[PDB]
Amino acid sequence: GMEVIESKWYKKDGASSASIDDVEKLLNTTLPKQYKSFLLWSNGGEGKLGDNYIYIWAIEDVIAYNHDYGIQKYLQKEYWAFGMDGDIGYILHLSDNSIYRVDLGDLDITSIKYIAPSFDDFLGKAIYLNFNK
Amino acid sequence: GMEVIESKWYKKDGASSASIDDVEKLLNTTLPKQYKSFLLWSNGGEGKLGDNYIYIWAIEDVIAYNHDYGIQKYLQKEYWAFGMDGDIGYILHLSDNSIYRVDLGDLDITSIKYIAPSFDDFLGKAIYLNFNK
Repeated sequence: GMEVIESKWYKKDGASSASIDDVEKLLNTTLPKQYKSFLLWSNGGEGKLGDNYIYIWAIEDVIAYNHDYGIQKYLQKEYWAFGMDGDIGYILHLSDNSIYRVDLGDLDITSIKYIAPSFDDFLGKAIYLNFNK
Repeated sequence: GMEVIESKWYKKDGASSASIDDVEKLLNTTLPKQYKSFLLWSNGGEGKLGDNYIYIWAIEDVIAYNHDYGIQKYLQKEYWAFGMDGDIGYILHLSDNSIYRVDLGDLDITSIKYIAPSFDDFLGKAIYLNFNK
């Protein structure tokens, strides 16, 4: 029968122009358009989208988290973590916008799990698909 | 500062695969994969995703609704409505999976408005973009 499904987002203020420019300058490349669009709305935040707890980092913190978790080191330079759910990291590819899940405690290029072709697609899937399976 | 954004989907029982196949047979075409995946989860339903009220049709009703609103008559055979919000129709393009908005009361190929490249992308956008702009 009918079931009430929720997606809740605890929205932060949006990212400033300077904050986005700073990270693009440091990366020496562009952020994926949809990820940037989300950040301009909510600069990080956290929520429960369907069954999925997702914690997204403020753009000012992304470089430091990526260094701490060793993302580029174990993956390659195109892959950047943007959030997490405990052991699980959420990663994007800077060029093709694809989204993956990884075990932050066992990072391996061969084991990254593709979940969506882009950021907005990810957000939409989340309402009806449990990424923990 | 922080703001609680919700969304809710009033989920129906999933569509039978057979019921989806019946429509594909009748249309002599394949439906977009993401749309089918959503139907398998919820065979229509309605919700408020961000600021957006969205009412999605059960698969068994889609052909009759498309006929009644004259979607193919006014648009093209490649465009199929899957839902609405009052005057607004939500349409998919069979050839490339994209999602559009139209005014059901003023259907015209020249005035269809692109909103997303796929169904899941559309759902994700809805959480943070108000399509009534």
